[PDB]
Amino acid sequence: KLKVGFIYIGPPGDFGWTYQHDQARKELVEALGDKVETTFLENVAEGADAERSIKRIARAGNKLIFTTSFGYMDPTVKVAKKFPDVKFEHATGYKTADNMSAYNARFYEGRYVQGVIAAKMSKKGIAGYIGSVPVPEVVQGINSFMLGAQSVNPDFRVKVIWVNSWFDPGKEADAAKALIDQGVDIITQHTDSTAAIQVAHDRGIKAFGQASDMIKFAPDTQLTAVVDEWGPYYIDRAKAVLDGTWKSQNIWWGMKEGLVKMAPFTNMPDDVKKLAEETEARIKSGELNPFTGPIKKQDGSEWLKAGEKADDQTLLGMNFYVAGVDDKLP
Ligand SMILES: Nc1ncnc2[nH]cnc12
Ligand SMILES: [Mg+2]
Repeated sequence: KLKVGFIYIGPPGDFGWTYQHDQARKELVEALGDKVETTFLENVAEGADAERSIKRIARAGNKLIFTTSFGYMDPTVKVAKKFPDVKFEHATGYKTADNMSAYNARFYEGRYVQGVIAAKMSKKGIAGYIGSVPVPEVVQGINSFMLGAQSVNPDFRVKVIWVNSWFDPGKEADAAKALIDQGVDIITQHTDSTAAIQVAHDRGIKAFGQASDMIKFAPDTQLTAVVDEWGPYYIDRAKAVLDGTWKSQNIWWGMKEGLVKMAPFTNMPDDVKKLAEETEARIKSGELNPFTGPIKKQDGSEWLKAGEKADDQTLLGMNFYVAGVDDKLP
């Protein structure tokens, strides 16, 4: 059997980011169980822990290894050099090697839809945003969310609190409570766990799930969620290893390609659901790209001209906010 390994930055118990990775591992086992065997390690920190943990999985005989967090980028590039018969698949990074692929999702496409919904739902026009770490993926998401909201309410605001890691349920909960205490009427996040959405549900504040459909933790208050569909990708790459056709590739895919999808649209009026559907549909067809001008930056300078679509290279290094965001970027 092909031994396939997984490194997670959190626990499957997060019921968000790591959980979606592990549910996709389970999809792999269900589709190719007779020919594949999976192993994982969880709560693996960036840096030395990641290097040792990736090396250990390779030394145990795993011939395809998925490193499922951005901070594993450099550790995966380093370790891959020492294991030429192993194939490595790094999540959300932009670095590849002869035996290392990079798989990224346009999560910001889902953020745009959520922003549209948020601007229709929030009576105050204010959302609480729980940031993880200020890497370009997160800045993209904040910016896209705001642009979506601003296509309904030009005056929409977000209040951002940084947790400073991907998974930290204590700080995620604290951030949600602080944002709700400060008067926001929508909660959203780029951290990994269900901590904030349960706080929001406990306070009757409507929210978006992250990575996974988190409806079970907020049945009457989740509006939708940006859902990461890793399973078909994991199956395809395992098949490619099994049949000997696996080759290094760098990909960045979104709704059109099926890597990102919205959860069902719940707890909102029918016209808001119709508009969410229409928005997702326009992104999925290629008609709507959230980062299409006119768009100005936080400091007032123009970014994109009327009708001008962003280059992906700009997004991948994104380190500025669009006009309307109040946060100072770390
Ligand atoms: N949303 C996320 N959670 C954890 N690790 C990540 N790496 C990239 N995006 C991530
Ligand atoms: Mg497009």
